[PDB]
Formats: sequence, structure tokens, C-alpha cells
Amino acid sequence: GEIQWVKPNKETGRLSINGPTRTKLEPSVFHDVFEGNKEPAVLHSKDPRLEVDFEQALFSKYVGNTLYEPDEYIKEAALHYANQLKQLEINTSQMSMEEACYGTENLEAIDLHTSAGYPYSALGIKKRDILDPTTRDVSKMKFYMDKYGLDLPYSTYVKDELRSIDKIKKGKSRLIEASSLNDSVYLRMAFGHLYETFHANPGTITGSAVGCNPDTFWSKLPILLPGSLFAFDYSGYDASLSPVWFRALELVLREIGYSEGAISLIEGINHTHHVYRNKTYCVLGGMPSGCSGTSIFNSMINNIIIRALLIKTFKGIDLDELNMVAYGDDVLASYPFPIDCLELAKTGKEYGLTMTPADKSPCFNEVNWDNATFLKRGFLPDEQFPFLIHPTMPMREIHESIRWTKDARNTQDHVRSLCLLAWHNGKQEYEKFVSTIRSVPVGRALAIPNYENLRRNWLELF
Ligand code: NI
Repeated sequence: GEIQWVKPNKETGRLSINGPTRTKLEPSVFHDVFEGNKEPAVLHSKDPRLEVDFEQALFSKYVGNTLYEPDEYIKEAALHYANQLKQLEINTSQMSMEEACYGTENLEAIDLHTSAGYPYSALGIKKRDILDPTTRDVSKMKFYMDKYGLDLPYSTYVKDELRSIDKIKKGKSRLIEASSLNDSVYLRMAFGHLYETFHANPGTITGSAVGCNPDTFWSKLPILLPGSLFAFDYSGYDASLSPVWFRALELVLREIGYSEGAISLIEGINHTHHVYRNKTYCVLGGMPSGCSGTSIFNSMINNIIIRALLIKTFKGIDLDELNMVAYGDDVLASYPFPIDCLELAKTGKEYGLTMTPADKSPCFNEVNWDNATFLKRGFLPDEQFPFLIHPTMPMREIHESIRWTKDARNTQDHVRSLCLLAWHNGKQEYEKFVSTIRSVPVGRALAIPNYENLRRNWLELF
């Protein structure tokens, strides 16, 4: 991805948003009971902790575009993923606005608590004003869709979340790039059925884990990805995507039967205008973070990329032997033989992709079921029933996170949530976690859930 220009909002005529004021994250009543080294991300320019220039840290994610136009390696990839999709019989037809907004059994309703984007947030119009689940009215949406039309700027602001000290010093906060309600509705209308099938089918046909529930999906993963695993990390995947990938996405949507109208939506994703604060700017390449189908399209795109890398890098590689699931940038794969990911990573840099070994690793080593990471989590066979895999959220992460809160009344649920994650790590870990919690009179007053109750519940899902 690459910014093409920047200009003042007076010139472009775009409305401006309020800068978020303070972080909403406070010290929790466990702030110093547990250890970690994370604080609220830098949320503005004058943050006393900044060792560098903010705005140029913000936008350095956009490392250029290396290629605008699919070569043969990419076209063949796209087509193989497209042919693979064929068997899911994706409904290529437009979804009703009602469903688009209000959801069906496999597409969640538009989230009423998120911002409505441009120009809604600048005018103080909230989704709640336009959308009511109790009536499923779409007449108001039609009205605003007429009023402001389509293909609007992405309203961009800083994500209020926890970051390492390293990222706070180095100004590496993350951006939220929210598409306008108008464009979310329209994208969902054009691709809602695709979203539905993808939610209903996490696995190796879609090649997508979006919407999976790791509680159960983890047990399928060994079966779905047999033979020899592989996995790595990308640095700033989203922003490093050059247009070529949007082009390749188009080939895939064409080949599975989409109309040209629906396909033209993609250019409005590959080429976006954003409004960060007082300026508006043009990005060409890069998946916006907050675009309706971000997750899926990123996941689809990654399906294209892994295949392209494979067949550009190795000869006689048979793509039907591949298995992968992708959740945005995050991929878990297998193949019947080992795969030299160092060479993949090199091929990757040619395309503008930065690939590093799995889990901050020193080296492109072995990934097996024991060290493998997916959606932050590791894989641990249940001791009694080894066919059941537990998703292991590192405790390090659970510790970091319990030390802060955005709502001071939520301690109870905040701890319970963390417990629902921590127990997958084993009885002895869990006890260690709960005992630290219970190490402080406030801990002791909480209803903390029982290890063997959590486990009996977990079994009852299989
Ligand atoms: Ni532009």
C-alpha cells in the first residue's frame, strides 16, 4: 500500500472528526497484583512518551506497492483457489438490504455500537438513529444512502488499546479505518451470501477461519491440516498489500460467478481516501482495517498469496495437496512434505510482503502441533481425551490484560472472561492464575468459575 498524496480538508472539503480525548483504559484493581509491561497506545501527537515522530510512525505501515498487475504465478493461484471455491455453490446474487443490515443466521447484524463512519460521525449521527432491530426498517437507510451516496472517504482514527513499551516509545499505534455505513451496507448487499457461506464453513474448502469458535474448531484443525505443518508471521500484512492482490481477488470473484457490478466494488477498496484529523489522503493498495468484508477478503487474498508464493518458489509443487486456513493475515498450513519458508519469505519480499518466522522466533524452524500458533493460541491435546484440542491463550497475554480496564464496574465479567480463556492451559496453570487473583481481598470477593465445571461444559460441545 502507498499514500499517493495528502491534502488539507479545506481543499478536499471533507468534514473532520473530534480527536479522541484521553485513553479510556485505566488501572484495574489488579493493576499491580499481576505483572506486565503494557500501557495505553499513543493516542496523539503530544504524548510525553513518544521517542519519535507520531504521524510518520502511523503511516510507515504503507511500505510501497511493488506490482499492480498479476503475473502468471498470481493468475494460476487465483484460478486454483477460485476452482476450489466452486464446490461451495456461493450465492452470487445480491442480498436484500434488510439482511445486509439486520443479519441472517450466518451473517451477524451490522454492529450498532461501532461508528457509522463518514460523514455520519462528523455530523453526530449514530447507527442507532438509522437502524432499529426491533423493526428491521430499511427505509431510513435508503434515505441516507441517497443523501450521501457511495464510495465515501474512510474516517480514520487511532485505536485505543494496549501496546508494548517498545511500540509506545516508537509511536506504533494502530489505526481504525472505518468505511462509511453507506459502503458497509452496499458491500454486504453485494457479498453477504459469500460472507454467509464463509461463516458456515470454516475449514479448508473456503480456506478461512473467520467466525470460527476456537473452543471446538481447534479439534478439527489436526484432521483438516494433516502431514507436515507450516506457518509464519507477516509484518503489516494489510498495509503491504499491493493492488495486484485486489486484481487477483477480482479474478477469483469473476471465476466463481459474480457480476461486473459487484466486482467493481473491489477498486473502491484498493483505492481509498481517508480523513485522519485535519487532512484527507489517498491510499492505493492496503486493506483498510475497518472495511465491511475486511476479514474475509484478507483471508481470500491470503489464500491467493500462499498459492502464488508456493508455485513461484518450488517446481512440481501440486497445489491440490495444500491445505490452509486463513484469518486475515494469520495463516496455518500443511503439505505432504516440509516446506522451506526461508525461500518462501524471499519470494514474498519480491511481491512487497515481509515474512518473518512464526512466534517472534529466531529462525524459520519447525512448526509442529506443539509450538504452532493460530489466532494467538497454541494447541494442546486434552490429557484424558487427546482427540480434543484445547486452544491455549498464553498466560503472559492474560496477565497483561487484566491489569487494565475501560469500565471500572466490570471487574467481575472482566475476570470471568479471562478465566474462560485461561483454563485451557491446564489445571495447574489455572490454579496459579486464580490463586494470584485470590491473593488480594478484592479477588476473594469475586465469583471465580470452577476448573472442572469449565471442562465439563467444554466436553458438552463435542
Ligand atoms: Ni485517490
